[PDB]
Amino acid sequence: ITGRPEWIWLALGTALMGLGTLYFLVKGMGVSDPDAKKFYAITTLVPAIAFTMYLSMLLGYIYWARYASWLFTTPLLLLDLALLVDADQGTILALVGADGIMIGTGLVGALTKVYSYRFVWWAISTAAMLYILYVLFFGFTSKAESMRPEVASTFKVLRNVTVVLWSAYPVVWLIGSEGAGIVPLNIETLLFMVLDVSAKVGFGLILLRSRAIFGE
Ligand SMILES: *C/C=C(C)/C=C/C=C(C)/C=C/C1=C(C)CCCC1(C)C
Ligand SMILES: [Br-]
Ligand SMILES: [Br-]
Ligand SMILES: [K+]
Repeated sequence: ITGRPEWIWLALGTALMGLGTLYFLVKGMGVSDPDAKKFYAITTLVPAIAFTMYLSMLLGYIYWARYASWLFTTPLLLLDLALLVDADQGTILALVGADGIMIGTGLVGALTKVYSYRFVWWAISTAAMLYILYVLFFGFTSKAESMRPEVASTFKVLRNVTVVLWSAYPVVWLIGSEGAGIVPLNIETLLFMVLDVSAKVGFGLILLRSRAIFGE
């Protein structure tokens, strides 16, 4: 069983999410700034949730826990960004709403019994994602630019990383088993794991290493 590629990617994901969680916990100890503490809580929770979900897929070894993890973590990552640019509550609610639709229709597309329809759900989900990225890239950038240089600079990096990583999910899904079935399952699992770790641990490393989280 341990020789199967599928199991290996799940095991590596579990290890990387767990290590990232522990490292963020270590980095956060000592920090007393009220503002920085909020970022540490959110950013530490994200890989912790993914670790539990990745561990679950290992114990179950199934990918239902995948969408469950995305359902919880994507809105948290959005909160992280919203907090950095001090976004309005109305805009935050719209983002979370679109995010729920994105993950939700994504699951419906994975569960659909008939072909052709797989892409209908993928299209609706991708539209939801495009709205989110449009808000992050054009909307949030304006607010960040009117903020402290450290904040404007860090937001732009996180934004660029988020846009690229999130955009890769619909591509992988389409070429994977839920879509056209071009790429084998083990490769698709590898791709999603790499994206998950990069979007959570990588994203968190960039954010938490920055002075932009402090109130100052
Ligand atoms: C930690 C995990 C993250 C940041 C996951 C992000 C996932 C997405 C942006 C997923 C998007 C999808 C679509 C746009 C359409 C097809 C189905 C999904 C759910 C794979
Ligand atoms: Br995840
Ligand atoms: Br806003
Ligand atoms: K401090």
